[PDB]
Amino acid sequence: KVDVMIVHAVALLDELDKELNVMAMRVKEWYGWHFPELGKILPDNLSYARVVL
Amino acid sequence: SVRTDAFEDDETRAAVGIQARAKLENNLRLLEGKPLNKGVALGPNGI
Amino acid sequence: ERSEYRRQLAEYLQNRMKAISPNMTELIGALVGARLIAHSGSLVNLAKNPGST
Amino acid sequence: SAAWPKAEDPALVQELLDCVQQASHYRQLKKGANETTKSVNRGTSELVILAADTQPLSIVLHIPLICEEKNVPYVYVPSKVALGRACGVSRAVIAVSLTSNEASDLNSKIRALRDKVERLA
Amino acid sequence: SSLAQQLAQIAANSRSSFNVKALKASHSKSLIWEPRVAVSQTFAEIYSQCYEGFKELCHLDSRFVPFDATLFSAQSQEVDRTQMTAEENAALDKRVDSFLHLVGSRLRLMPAIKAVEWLIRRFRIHEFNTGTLLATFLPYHTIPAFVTLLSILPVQRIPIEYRFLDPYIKSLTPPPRAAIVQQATNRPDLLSAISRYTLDSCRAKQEYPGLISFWGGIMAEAVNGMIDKMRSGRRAIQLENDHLLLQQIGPVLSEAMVMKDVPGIQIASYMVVAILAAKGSLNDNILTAFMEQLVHGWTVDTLRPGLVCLTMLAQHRSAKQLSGRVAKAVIKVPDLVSSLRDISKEHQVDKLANGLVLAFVDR
Amino acid sequence: VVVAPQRLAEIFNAAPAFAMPPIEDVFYQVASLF
Repeated sequence: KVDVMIVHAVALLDELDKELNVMAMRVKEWYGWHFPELGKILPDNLSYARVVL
Repeated sequence: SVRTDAFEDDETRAAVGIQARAKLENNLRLLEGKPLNKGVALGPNGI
Repeated sequence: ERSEYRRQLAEYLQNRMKAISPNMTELIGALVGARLIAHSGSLVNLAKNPGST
Repeated sequence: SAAWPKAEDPALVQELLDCVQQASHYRQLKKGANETTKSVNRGTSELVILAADTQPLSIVLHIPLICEEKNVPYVYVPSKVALGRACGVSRAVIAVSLTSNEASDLNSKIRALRDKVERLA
Repeated sequence: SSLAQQLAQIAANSRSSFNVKALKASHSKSLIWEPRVAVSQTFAEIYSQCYEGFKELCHLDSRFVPFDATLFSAQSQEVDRTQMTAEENAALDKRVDSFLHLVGSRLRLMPAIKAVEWLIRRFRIHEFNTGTLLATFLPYHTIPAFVTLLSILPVQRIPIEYRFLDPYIKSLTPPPRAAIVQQATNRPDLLSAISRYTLDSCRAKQEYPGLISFWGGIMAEAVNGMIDKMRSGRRAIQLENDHLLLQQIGPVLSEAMVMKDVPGIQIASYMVVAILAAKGSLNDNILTAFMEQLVHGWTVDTLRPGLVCLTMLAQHRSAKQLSGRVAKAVIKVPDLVSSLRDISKEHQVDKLANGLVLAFVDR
Repeated sequence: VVVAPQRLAEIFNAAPAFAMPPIEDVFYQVASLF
């Protein structure tokens, strides 16, 4: 099996976690105006996005 | 192990990594679970 | 949706690294070994390097 | 198998291991597969012996590549224990590399020795 | 500093408290809580917390009803330890020791640690019974509760047996059984103290397989190290060392081999005897003593490893034929030759069978 | 029988007191070492 999709795959995992982190904090503020306490009593962005939904 | 994978069911293809896990984790617990330096005990009077 | 794409990308890279180097997966795991593969570039070019490297 | 430069037990192995021991006494000797690999990749290496008694031989199959790249002669002896006490290590040395300097009779012995290795390959 | 030494010995002898710094620093010790939370805590509160835990342990087992009647009674909130005559402190240490033998199996559970935390925070078992409390937490010497014990434990009321724990009290980390076993080799005071515990919990049928396996482990590696010490090669020294080794270990094995109702410690003593005949070159009369007692302390549940010990003992015995009672109970073994073939697949059985069949010629 | 003590220590290193194999099996490990 081939290794170029290993190196591109983990590069896409790095940019994936980066862009998901900035988009995650983006919904932290972007809902944080209407309801500020959710980021304080909820640190995690995954459960944050689920409870915003 | 990566040299074995790179120059040649999966528990015969993975025949180096399991031996290195057993030796390397056994080696871990013999490193960590070690006694401290031997110290004298003194009584109430310094005896 | 990007969190779900993180989950199935992680299962992709885990199963793929199990198919490419099972010795690595049964030492340190797909992510860390995949990042070693990504640093040196490839599997033979990781194998040409000594243990201190 | 993959040991196509197999050294012959009629005293070519013996001259290899003897020159291993003399280079060990002149400190011209990088022992073990990793330090051998460092000497070949850094290009200090003048000759390199491996051991075909390796239990998985894949763990020393990687250095004939970089020895073909650096154009240094490699040859296999059939016992890592004989290579190990040929070095003087008290463990099994699996692959050894031996360098040279500007002026030594050891460098002359390396020259004649890889002349014989060139008669193999 | 003669008066300083005599008053220092009075102060380390002093089992009570007389200033408020030591009421607060004495009431501060606890397994569960923190010091700042444990200082300002009355005894009805701790009795509520614990006796919730002892309700739980009284659901989980059944032999705790008399300790509901005495130790975890509603009246035992108001029993100061240091205003009690020595007959009362002796009887209370009897009930404390029997309760602690009883608890010592379930000790990884929070109801057990709640009940033990009432014994510590009122009866001060960490200040009056440290040999039995170190002897009961000492099998669980890897869990963190043993390190909370090593942080409430008074450093100079600890038996000289157990004083190897001093750098482990000093730096709060659990000790290894390398250290436990090493001081069990050098101090016979320690190795007897473990075996005085384990045999005391088995006369009242309160054993558990972590206690059995822990004790048999320490006797195993400890008697290995002792034999490696006691070897000298000088003939009278190794004779005298063999006698000293038999005088140290002797009575422990002499009850453990015969203790039929605890087949665990019966098998552990089989194990140490097998180590002892294997590595230690003991005399033929000693080995006939081990074989005859092994033969007497005999069970259906300990048939199969006891036969292996007969093969070891008979194999390292220098004389040729066996002696009497061994041949009689091996007659009473049901599947003799088949069991000895299954043993002979992994051991050597031929000197045992030779001593048997030669004794049958001599019957 | 010469047996280095570290192999019997290796019999008693893992699975500390609880979760150890039962001592019929541990005794088979010990007597099989001897």
